[PDB]
Amino acid sequence: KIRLYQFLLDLLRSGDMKDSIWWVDKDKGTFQFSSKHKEALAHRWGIQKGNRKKMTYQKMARALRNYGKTGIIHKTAKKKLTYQFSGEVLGR
DNA sequence: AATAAGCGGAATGGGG
DNA sequence: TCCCCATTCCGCTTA
Repeated sequence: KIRLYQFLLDLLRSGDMKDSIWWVDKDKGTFQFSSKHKEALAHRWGIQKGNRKKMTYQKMARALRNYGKTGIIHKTAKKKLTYQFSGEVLGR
């Protein structure tokens, strides 16, 4: 099954949900979710995974928090809804 | 207060 | 057995 970080990177590459997620500084790998439209993207993640319950942005962000220890995705300090993929994730 | 977001331990569920 | 990769629950803190 697709991993969360790959789902998000794929969305950014395809542009399919541009009103829910966007690059802030693509060369640095920083991206941000829409305050008003992030739930639609979270719903899509849960449906793609076949999860039992409806996915919420809060639960998806709880999964993102686990990537901070490994560095796969870091949450940008002093910003809201903003994250940064590692260089390794971006190298494909 | 109302609303949003951050934080994150812990329990539970996936698929090896 | 026991790690992977989340998901779900719960509740306190900060804005």
